[PDB]
Amino acid sequence: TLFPVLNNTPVGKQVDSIYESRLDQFLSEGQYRDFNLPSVYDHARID
Amino acid sequence: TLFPVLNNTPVGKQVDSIYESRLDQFLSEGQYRDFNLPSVYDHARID
Amino acid sequence: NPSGDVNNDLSKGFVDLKVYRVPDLSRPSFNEVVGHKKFDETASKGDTFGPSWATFWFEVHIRLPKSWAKYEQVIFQWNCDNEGLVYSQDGVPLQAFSGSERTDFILPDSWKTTEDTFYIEMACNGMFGTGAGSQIAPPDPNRYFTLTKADLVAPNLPAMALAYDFLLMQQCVKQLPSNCWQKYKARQICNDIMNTFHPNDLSTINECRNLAKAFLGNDIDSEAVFEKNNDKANVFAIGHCHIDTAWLWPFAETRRKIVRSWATQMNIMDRYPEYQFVCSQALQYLWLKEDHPDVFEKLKEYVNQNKFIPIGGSWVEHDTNIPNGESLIRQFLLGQHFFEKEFGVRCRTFWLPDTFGYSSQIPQICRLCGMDRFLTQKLSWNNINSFPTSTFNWVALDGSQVICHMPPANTYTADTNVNDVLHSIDQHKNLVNDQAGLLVFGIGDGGGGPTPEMLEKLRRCKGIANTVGYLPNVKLGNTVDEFFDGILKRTNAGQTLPSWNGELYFEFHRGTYTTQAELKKLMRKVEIALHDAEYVSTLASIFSKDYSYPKESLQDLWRDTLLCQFHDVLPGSCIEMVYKDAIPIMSKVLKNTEALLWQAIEQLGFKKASSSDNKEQLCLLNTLPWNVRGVITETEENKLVYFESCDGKGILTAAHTSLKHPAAAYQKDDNFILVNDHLRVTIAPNGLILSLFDLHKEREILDLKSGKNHAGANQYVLFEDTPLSWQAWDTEVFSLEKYEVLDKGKVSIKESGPLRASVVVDIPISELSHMKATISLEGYNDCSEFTGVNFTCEVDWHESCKFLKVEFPVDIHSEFASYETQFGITKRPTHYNTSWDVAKFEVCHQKFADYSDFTYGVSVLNDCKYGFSTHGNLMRLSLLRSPKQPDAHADMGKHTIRYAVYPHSKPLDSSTVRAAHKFNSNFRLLTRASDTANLDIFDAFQLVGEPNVILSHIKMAEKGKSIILRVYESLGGKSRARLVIKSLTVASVTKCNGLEEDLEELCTLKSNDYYEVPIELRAFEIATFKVNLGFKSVACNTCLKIIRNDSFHCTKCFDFDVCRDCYAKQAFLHPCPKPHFVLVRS
Amino acid sequence: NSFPTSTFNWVALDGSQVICHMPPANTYTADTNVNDVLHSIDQHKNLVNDQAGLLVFGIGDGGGGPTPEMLEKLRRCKGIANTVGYLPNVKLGNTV
Amino acid sequence: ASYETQFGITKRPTHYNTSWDVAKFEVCHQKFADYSDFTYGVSVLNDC
Amino acid sequence: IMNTFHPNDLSTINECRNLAKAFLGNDIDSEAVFEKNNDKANVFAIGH
Ligand SMILES: [Zn+2]
Ligand SMILES: [Zn+2]
Ligand SMILES: [Zn+2]
Repeated sequence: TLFPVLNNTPVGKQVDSIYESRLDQFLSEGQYRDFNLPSVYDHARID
Repeated sequence: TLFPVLNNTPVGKQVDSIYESRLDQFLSEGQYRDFNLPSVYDHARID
Repeated sequence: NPSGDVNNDLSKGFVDLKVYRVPDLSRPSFNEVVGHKKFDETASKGDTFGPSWATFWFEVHIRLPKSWAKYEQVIFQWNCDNEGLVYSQDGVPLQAFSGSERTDFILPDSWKTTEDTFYIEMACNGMFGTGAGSQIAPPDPNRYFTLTKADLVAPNLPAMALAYDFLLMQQCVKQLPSNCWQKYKARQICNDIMNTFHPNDLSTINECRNLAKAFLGNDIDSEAVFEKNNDKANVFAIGHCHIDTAWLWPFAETRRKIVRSWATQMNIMDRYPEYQFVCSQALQYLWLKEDHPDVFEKLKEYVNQNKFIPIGGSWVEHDTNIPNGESLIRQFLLGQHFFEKEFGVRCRTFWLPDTFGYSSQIPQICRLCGMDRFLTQKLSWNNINSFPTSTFNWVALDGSQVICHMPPANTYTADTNVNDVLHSIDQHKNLVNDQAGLLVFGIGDGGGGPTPEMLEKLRRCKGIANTVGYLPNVKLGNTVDEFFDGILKRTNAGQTLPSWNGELYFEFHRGTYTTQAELKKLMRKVEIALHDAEYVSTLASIFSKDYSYPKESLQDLWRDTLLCQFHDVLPGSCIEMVYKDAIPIMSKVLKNTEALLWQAIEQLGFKKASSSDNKEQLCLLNTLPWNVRGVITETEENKLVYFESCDGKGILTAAHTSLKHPAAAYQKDDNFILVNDHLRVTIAPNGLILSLFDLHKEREILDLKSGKNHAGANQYVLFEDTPLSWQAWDTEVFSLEKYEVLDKGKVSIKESGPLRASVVVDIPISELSHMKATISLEGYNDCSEFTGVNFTCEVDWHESCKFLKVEFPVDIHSEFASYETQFGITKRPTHYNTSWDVAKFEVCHQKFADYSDFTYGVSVLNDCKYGFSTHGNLMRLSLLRSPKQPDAHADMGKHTIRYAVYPHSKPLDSSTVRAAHKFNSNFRLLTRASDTANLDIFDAFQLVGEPNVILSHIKMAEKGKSIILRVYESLGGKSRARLVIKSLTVASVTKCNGLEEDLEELCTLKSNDYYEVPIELRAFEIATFKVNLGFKSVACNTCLKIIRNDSFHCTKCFDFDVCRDCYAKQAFLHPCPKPHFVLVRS
Repeated sequence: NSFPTSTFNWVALDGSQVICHMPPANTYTADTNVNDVLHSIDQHKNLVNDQAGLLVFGIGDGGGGPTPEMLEKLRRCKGIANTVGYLPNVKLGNTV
Repeated sequence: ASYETQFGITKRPTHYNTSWDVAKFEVCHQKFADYSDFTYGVSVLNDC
Repeated sequence: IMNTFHPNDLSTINECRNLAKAFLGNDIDSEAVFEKNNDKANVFAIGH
């Protein structure tokens, strides 16, 4: 079987509001822009 | 002061549903009739 | 019509009923009635039959009119508002009847042409007994039932198909959201069906069905609906019939309910090829096999066809709070052995949808007994906190985990309406982790399972999902184990599921810890007696050449014991007749266990004391796996004798010397003092313990200054119980707000002697209710034989809706209390902070409840009680309840309650555990039968090492002649010990599982005369060791070892891999009746 | 007063009738978000008569119409409806 | 687990059972955090 | 009122009524209740 006998790593049930509002920062161009998708939109813009 | 320093008697917050449905048996003429108000309605009914 | 209405014409058919009435309330079998009794009295529609629980047999002779040569289906309708069970002429059960919910019996196309007869075994009780006004009210013994239908029918099949179509569409109209377009599509189609149907034109039925096809699709008429979109199902439907082995009916009625449910389900399986049905309890299979062997043969064929899936793996669907740990292991051992013997199946899902609470070590016992899945729905009855998740990992105290699912539609008796199918996915509580719900449909809580109407509705729900696609994709042809396989596959073997660590607390039915006190006391006594009997039987079979281990007698005793642990009998929520059955068979188990133990003892060279031999040669049997250095026991009616043992632990000999630390009872300024070397107990003339002073640590233990209790410990309080709905099941949190303190007692000195000092309190509970409390202190030689202040209450209990408890304020400050539960400790809060803690106002414990701070603690030991409450320095033991609703005389009568207050100068440690075991022990007076065979072999199996490791059980293996030793860590730390096997030649010692299948081989040393296998246990581990005597990331699903070499993977399922050694052993049974194993390398 | 229907027959004084539809998502400048696609069918006012809604998307009230982003979102809404099937089945290649 | 706090010990859960325990994924302690079973334990001491 | 009432003690009835006075006032036993705030009634009751 793949189901381990021993569980020493508790997993919490996800809080709905926290994990739903986490979704907003993947495409946000705000404070965490450098760690999320908008940082790789461009391929070296020139102006 | 009357407020005691030490509290060794925890008091729980009352569950709304349980304590609201407890209210129904004070005037109920059912299983607990003998322990509640309907037991003392009469003063020796005669028939 | 009867045949008397048709004499001139041999063409218009009839129904003739001859009724035979069983004289007593007995339940004769088919062969004891048909062919022997006379069916003479004639019955007709409108007749009335029998008092409650009465049995009537009907010979039904039918003649179909020849105008019914057409009408490809002919129905016999039977509606007497009670139980059915059509019997064929050859005695074959064919079809059950249950009031109006199940009335039709399809004539089997073989005796429609021939004017044939059959039989109906009517039982004069409802699906849930009689009831007397309410379902759970005490049975009405004078109920009478009226026959309202005994008709032959030739149903219009297209009309009934249209009725099912319209019912599903109308439910979609009523249930779907008001902005859902499928709701209005359904309403539009239903309206056209009404505008189209004319009762005078039968083709309108067919065009109405064609109209409904726009909503249900074209495949609803067969099992082809489920073959579409069958790869992304969200709801998995499985048929189920929960038959309570005894809830509101005797065991004898359960025997008939089993057969009439399963024969019905088997004929339904014949008609519906996609339908699958799970039933759990192995004892019910055994009962069917005893009563109807041919039905059992047919059943095992169905099990082979993967219809009729046996599940659960336990003997009965038992309570998991009250029985001790060995009882839970025995449930699994007996159930799994029965299922492996009768079928080729080993259950992998623990099925327990109706048990009141789940103890913290159930996942470990499940993993030890081969089950890694858990199904349950009872936690939906939590009336304070909704359980956070529907699918999760449930982790035991030791860390062992099962994967648990709670069917989101909070029932195991669903109806397959669109609301049930919808709720099976949309009230799933942790849908972000998995989007699969189990739909458990049928009629249960004691009775007969799903109807063909429910399968039609399921087919139409699937068709709706296929066609207009708002209902969930529902799958019908999958087993419960395949459902769990899907969950494990989607969740990375369950790694992403939320965890729950410890006990699953049921915030309901707490009064079940205390109600039926006699049965619970008997259960504990019987468990301890069975342990002792198996221990001495193992010793006698090992050391006596002419004694065979009584496997058969022990198996019978365990079957009865495990039967009484059923999740409604043991918690104390049955009608009075159930206990009029259960208490005598429990007493018989106790008596026969004692007889077995005495046979083994006689084989070992001893005999019962017989009260004629002189005291100096009296011995005492210990059976605890450690030296109880001294025991004080009565020999005559009032003579106390001290038995000591210096080295050998099994046998204690009567002591000559006086005690080093005698106990004394004297008087003071109207106060009574029970004094020891260790404790000073100051008892008011009221009977309240004014002071409990530890003499070594010169500290008071009580703290009467803070808290609500200011007048003594051991305070008896009578609370007004009056629960909300279920009197025998429930106690409410508001029950503590209204009470009477029993403080009118009188104290007298019962004894003051050196062995045991003791006072007697005579407490008037009320009129009609009295109690006599004895408070005793024992002297000792060593502090390890002390059990604290002992209390024996003799209660004449005749109260109504009262709850007698005893309180001890204890000068301990801690945020948690330790409660001994099966194979370990559960920690419960003492503070009521959140609603989770508010819900735990009364909790279940096995034999002690400990309340300790860093420097001191107080344990309350008991020998018959299971309800405790520790909240803020107040320890309260629940003593007696007086419920009335299922049983009007539940606990009325005499009760002996023993409990001890054991103060100790540290946090909870092994001294409390040993004191609780000793407090619960039955030390038996023995006499050497001779002096040539009086050897003390009672130390053959010892456990030496950390005292928190308990050798809890010694047994002989079911299969061979090996000895099974159950060992467990009791206090929660990784510990080291050694098994010492002294007077024996040990071929080998292996670590095995709960089913006694070898897991690994252990290194056994060889000392001067013993063997000394060193063992290491994890924090709360339950280990099993098999001693064979004589001279001689994929893990295997039998031995839970990582498979490094080639493995064997079962293709029939998803997560069963066996190693090469276990494959050669043929140890690969699992929920696959016909397993196919492919070889896997590397 | 909310108008009773989304799809109806509008009859003149003389009795001449046209068939009128009012896009249930109450705009002609929708954005093709999942809310617009959902509302195009689920706030239809007489769904018992017909279960078809028109989604009129673009930027208007004087200006320039739909953007390619809206067409990408429409394709993904259709894909969601095809795959997990809660969003309505949306069609793009049909004329009014 | 036992966390030293001002003038004593606060016990926090280690299991994430309910949302109360889920909320305590990081906790405050003064100078040591202790994780002990019945027979053994490990303290993590710190100075900042 | 429930915690106070005992069917074996009839004075508990009177003290339960005294407890209820905190919610119903003191005039409910006669027609004097209607003589208070009787100028701004919102509901007018008539038997029928
Ligand atoms: Zn049940
Ligand atoms: Zn398999
Ligand atoms: Zn193996």
